[PDB]
Order: sequence, then C-alpha cells, then structure tokens
Amino acid sequence: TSSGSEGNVKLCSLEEAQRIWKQKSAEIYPIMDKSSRTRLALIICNEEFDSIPRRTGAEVDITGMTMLLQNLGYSVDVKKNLTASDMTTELEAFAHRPEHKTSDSTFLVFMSHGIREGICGKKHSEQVPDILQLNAIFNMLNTKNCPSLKDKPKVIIIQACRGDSPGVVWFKD
Amino acid sequence: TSSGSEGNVKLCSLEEAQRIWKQKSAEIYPIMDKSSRTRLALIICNEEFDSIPRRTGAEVDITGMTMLLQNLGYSVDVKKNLTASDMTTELEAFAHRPEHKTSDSTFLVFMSHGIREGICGKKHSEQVPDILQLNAIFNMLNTKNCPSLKDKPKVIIIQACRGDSPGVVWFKD
Amino acid sequence: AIKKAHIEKDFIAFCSSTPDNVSWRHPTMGSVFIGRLIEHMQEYACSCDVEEIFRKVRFSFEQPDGRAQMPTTERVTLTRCFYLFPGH
Amino acid sequence: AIKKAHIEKDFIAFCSSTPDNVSWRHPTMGSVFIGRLIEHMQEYACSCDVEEIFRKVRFSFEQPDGRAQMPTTERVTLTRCFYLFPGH
Ligand SMILES: *CC(=O)[C@H](CC(=O)O)NC(=O)[C@@H](CCCCNS(=O)(=O)c1ccc(O)c(C(=O)O)c1)c1ccccc1
Ligand SMILES: *CC(=O)[C@H](CC(=O)O)NC(=O)[C@@H](CCCCNS(=O)(=O)c1ccc(O)c(C(=O)O)c1)c1ccccc1
Repeated sequence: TSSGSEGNVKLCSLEEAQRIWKQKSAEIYPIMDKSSRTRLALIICNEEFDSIPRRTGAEVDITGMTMLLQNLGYSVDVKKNLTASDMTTELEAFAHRPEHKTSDSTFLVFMSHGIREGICGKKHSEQVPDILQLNAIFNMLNTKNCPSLKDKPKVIIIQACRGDSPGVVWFKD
Repeated sequence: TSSGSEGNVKLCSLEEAQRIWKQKSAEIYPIMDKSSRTRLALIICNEEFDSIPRRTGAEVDITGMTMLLQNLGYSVDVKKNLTASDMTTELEAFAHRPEHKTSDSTFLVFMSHGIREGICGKKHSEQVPDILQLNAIFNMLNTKNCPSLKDKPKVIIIQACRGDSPGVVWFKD
Repeated sequence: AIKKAHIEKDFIAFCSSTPDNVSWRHPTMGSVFIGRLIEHMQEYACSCDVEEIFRKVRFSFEQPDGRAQMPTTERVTLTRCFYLFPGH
Repeated sequence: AIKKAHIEKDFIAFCSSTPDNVSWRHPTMGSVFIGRLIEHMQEYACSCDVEEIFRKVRFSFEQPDGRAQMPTTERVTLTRCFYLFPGH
C-alpha cells in the first residue's frame, strides 16, 4: 500500500536485505537504527527570477522530490528563490545541523536555471552573473567543512542546463 | 596459467558469462566477435619534462598498463613526452583510426604531472602553462569528433595530481 | 589522539545533462530528469544501490527524441554501495 | 535518412585523486593508483563491470596513511554495465 510513510517507494523485504548483504560483503554503507536516526535532506529550488524566464512546473519537481526523500526516511528542508550567496549561507547552515551526527547519509537537491559554470541564483543575468559552482557545494559538504557527514554518502542532484547546446549530433543509418 | 594472451588477468568462464547475462538483462555493453574485432587503446605518458621533476618510476606504470590492456584484448599505442598540443594531435589521430569501427570499446590512459586545471605537457612551467584539460579529451572522443566510437564505452584513466593539497583532514577518535 | 581522514569521500553527484548541454522541463509535467529519477528510485531503491539506479535513469534517456538530454554522474567518491533499504 | 545521437555518451573517467589533491608515485614501485588499478582489473574483470572495479579501487584507498589519496570517478555517461569478459 501507498498509505505508509514510504508511499509509492517499493519496499525492501528482510529476505531481500539479507540477499544484498550476502551478494556484497562489507562493501555496503552502514544504515543507522530507524528508531533513533535523524536523516536530513535539503532541496533548493529557484522558480522566480529577476531576469531569466519563470521556471513553470518547478512545483511538480518540489512536490515529487520532497515526497520521495520523505518516503526514503529523510526530513526535508525546502528553500526557494535564493541568490548564489543565499544558497551558500543555506548550505553552510545545513552542514552545521546537529542531526547529521545521528544520520547515516544525506541528499542535496538543486533545481534552477544553469550555465556551463554552474547553477543560477535568482538575481542572475549575463551582465551581473549570480552563479553557484558545483565545486562549492562539494567543498561545503566535505570532511573539513562538514565533519558530521564523514564516511557517510552525500548524494547531490542537480536539475539545470549546463550550456546552450542541444546535446545531439546527426548520423545516417 | 599466465602464459596465455590474458597473462595475469583472471578469465571469465562461459558459465560466469551466462550468469552475468542473466543477473543483468539487456543492460550490458555488447562485445564484438574476438576473431574479427580490432580493439585499440592509447597510453600517453610524460616522464621527462623541461622544468618540472622527472617522473621516475613511470616505466613501471607504462609496462603494467600496456600489458594489462593487451591482456584485455586491446592493441596499445604508447606515446611519450608530449606537449599539450602534441597530446591533442595524438588524440585527434586516435579518434580517426579505422579500427574503432570494428571495435566495441576503447581505453585512454594519461600519466603526467597535473594541476587543478588539468594534465601537464612536457614544456609546462608556472610562467608558461602547458596544460591539457580533461574537457578536451572528452570533446575529442565524443560522438561529434569520434563517430566510430558511438554507443561504445570509452574509459579514460588519469594518473596525475589535481592540485597541491595533501587531501586529508584531522579528526579525534 | 588525532587521525587522518580523506577531505573528500563518499560523494555522488547526478546532473540532468552532459556539460555544455540543455536540460528539459515541462510547464505542467515538471522536469523529466526529476520525474524519471523519482520513478526509478520508487522502483529500484529496494533492489539497487544509488549508482546502479542513476545508470538506469541514464539508460532511459538513451534514445534521443526532440528533447534529448543525457544525465551525468559526477565526481564519485563512494567507496561502498549505497543501498537505501526502503522500509528499514 | 538521418537520426539523432547524444553528443556525449558511454564515457567513464577515473582519476588518481580528488580535485585540489595530490597523487602519489614511487621511484621503483610506480604509481600506486596505476598499480592498484591493474591488480583490481586482473582480479575482478572476470566478475565485475568497470564501474564496480573502480569503486573497489577507491575502497582500497579508504584508510589514509602518510601518502593519502582518493581516486575519483568522473563524468559518467555509461548507460549499461561494461563487462570486459576476459578470455572472450
Ligand atoms: C536551461 C535551464 O537552465 C533550464 C533548466 C530548468 O528549468 O530545469 N531549462 C529550460 O529552461 C528548458 C525548458 C524550457 C521550457 C520549454 N518547455 S515547453 O514544453 O513549454 C516548450 C515550449 C516551446 C517549445 O518550442 C518547446 C519545444 O518542444 O521546443 C517546448 C530549455 C530547454 C532548451 C532551451 C532552453 C531552455
Ligand atoms: C603532483 C603530480 O602531478 C605527480 C603525479 C605523478 O607523477 O604521478 N605526483 C608527484 O610527483 C608526487 C610524487 C613525488 C615522488 C616522491 N616519492 S618518494 O617515495 O621518492 C618520496 C621522496 C621523498 C619524500 O619525502 C617522500 C614522502 O614520503 O613524503 C616520498 C607528489 C606527491 C606529493 C607532493 C608532490 C609530488
């Protein structure tokens, strides 16, 4: 049933979990006790921009991702329409959350306009760029700047363009 | 025995190959007939440099990688002590090789000094940089610039520094 | 006592397209990469590690139409398989 | 007739360290990343796809000593598992 906390996410049975723990040895990330763990996730989604077109349909993405991450057991913080500076501040605040200490993993989701150099903040234009680099996200979440997530999987998801090109070439059959 | 073409590489038995073809469906890259396929690999290794220290021990890496790629069924081209411009010329020539048409995959191996921006050519110094970007390697081997390797796995291996930092942080137990 | 740890480890990034290239979004249906990721997570989180799931998402984009894109896994320092174990 | 194809697909890059960081080499023993990669390829090419092998190489570097480094998988657009099938 989809009426449980996991919603539409297919469950892993106890026999399935033991099979995975047998097909692979000690090459799996340890999972913390469900009763005590405090899993955290962060979604940053920019929809309304100063200069670039409105990201109509972003609400569908926010809804889908928020519900999915909750289904997977994460408490989801949703932040909207931020500049690159605001995103950095939010990421720094996320790295400082005490719940990471009693968590086994994290998810970071970024949804915005994007260019080759990175992700667009709400104030972005060609004249005055407002960009958050992927490099900066990693730096802010690494062992130096986020020791609480040491040895723990950190999944970063980015919905954004990475340039102007259509990403295709022609060939004849 | 290590006396065969595959040397020290553990062989995949016919039962093992069928098990892999059963545990995964049509989510495996197709392999071409061994009798007719013309697999190619390229190793670029810079050992002697104009300004930066000699990469002593590179010969061990060249030997090891060359033999391994041959064991795996690839004809290996080894190019040594090239500038970034020379590397680009060699990569372009490699992309033009007709054998790729009758190949199912390729390996590219780069071994040199490196900085954050990329791989050092033989003429590299801080005053006049001689750098090949990883981005350029991808571009030269993609579907546009290397249509012969369309749909075929292209494995790029880079032995090089990516900066000056030791890559470590301290924590207390 | 103090001990050394890798400064960067246990990361995986998943981007909606390849470098230089566009990613698509529908005004009512949302972003295809996001929608595709949710569907695959829902289906495969029980049986596949996240890296495997991301590959499957990539595979679903393999046949290019008018709105073509190729999601890309980036800067991976996962040393182990990350299984979500949904329900546990 | 002409057909569209993804400009960038079926790539995997494997780097000797993480961005910003050094990679090690021994004057007589060679580069540890290279040596480690060969050993793992020799052992696991028969049973594991290249992505799995690269992860295993990463795992072998997990415990940091005086010469610490963390090999990184980069810009992956493999849509399928790449098995080497050694011997075939
Ligand atoms: C480039 C970028 O950062 C954002 C990423 C994001 O918002 O998630 N991508 C886009 O803005 C792309 C989507 C534009 C919305 C168009 N969708 S549509 O179905 O309404 C539409 C409208 C008109 C058309 O002609 C088409 C069509 O089929 O061509 C579709 C994006 C994609 C390519 C170029 C620019 C922007
Ligand atoms: C930075 C770079 O591009 C190259 C990559 C490569 O050549 O593959 N990396 C290096 O040059 C690193 C290795 C230097 C060789 C030192 N090896 S050693 O065993 O002989 C040695 C000598 C003296 C020492 O003090 C040590 C030691 O244990 O510290 C070892 C490299 C690594 C770090 C910094 C600079 C260069």
